[PDB]
Amino acid sequence: ASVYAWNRKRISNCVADYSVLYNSASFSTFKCYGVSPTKLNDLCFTNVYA
Amino acid sequence: SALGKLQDVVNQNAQALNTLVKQLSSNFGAISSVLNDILSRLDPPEAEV
Amino acid sequence: DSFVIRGDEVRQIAPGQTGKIADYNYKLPDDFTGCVIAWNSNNLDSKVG
Repeated sequence: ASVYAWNRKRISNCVADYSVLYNSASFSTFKCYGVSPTKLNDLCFTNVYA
Repeated sequence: SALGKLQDVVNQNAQALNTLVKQLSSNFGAISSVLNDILSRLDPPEAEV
Repeated sequence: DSFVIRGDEVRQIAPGQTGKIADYNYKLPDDFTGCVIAWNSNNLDSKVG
């Protein structure tokens, strides 16, 4: 979608492995704020928006 | 109230300890007052700060 | 220490980083005291095909 019409997807009831995404050179930018991108697999989340 | 001079002393010490305990809830500028929540979320370069 | 990687992986050569290169190829300590230098070697280390 266009940047002014940014799309939002709710993510819940699913396990995800953000380690294969940080280890991917396909992503030109991977920057996290308030939580380290490395230590992600231990964290447990209650509401995820994309 | 006849023994207030001693009861107040007891209260003062209890109050001091309660204040000290309450001091554990303060952030002091940190992202969280809970040390375990910082340790589980940040890499050393930021967790140490 | 000298080696060759590709540009998208240069972000892994830093203290406290994780990834294919940082975890399985070349790991820098958290207390690393030194320098990291990198330059584009396309004219030397790239081959057609």
